[PDB]
Amino acid sequence: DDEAAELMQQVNVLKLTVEDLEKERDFYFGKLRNIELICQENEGENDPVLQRIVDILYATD
Amino acid sequence: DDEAAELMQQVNVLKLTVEDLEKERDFYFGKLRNIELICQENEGENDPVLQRIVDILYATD
Repeated sequence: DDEAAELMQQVNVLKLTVEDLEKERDFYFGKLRNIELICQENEGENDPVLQRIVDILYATD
Repeated sequence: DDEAAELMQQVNVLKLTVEDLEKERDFYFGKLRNIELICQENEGENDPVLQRIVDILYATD
C-alpha cells in the first residue's frame, strides 16, 4: 500500500519539476543563441565588449 | 512486485534527468547574468547593439 503510492507521488513531483526546468533551460538557452547571432553579425566592428560577451558564451566552466 | 519496482526505476531516471537539467539551466543562466553585467557596465556607450542584447535578456516570450 505505502511503497507503491509513495513512489507514484514522487514520480509526479519529479515530472512537474523536470517540465519546469526544461522550459527554463530552453528559455535561457534561446536567449544565448539570439545573443550569439547578434555578436556574430557585428564581428566586423572589432568591438572588445562583444569579444567579452563572446568569450562568456563559449566558456566551459 | 512489478508496480513498486517499475516506479522506483522511473524515480531514479527522473532524478538523473532533473540533476542534468538543473546544471544546464544554471550554466546557461550564469552566462546571461554575466552578459547582463557587461551590458550594464557599458550603458554609457549608447551602443544600439548592446541595447538589442539587453532587450533579448529581458524579453518574456
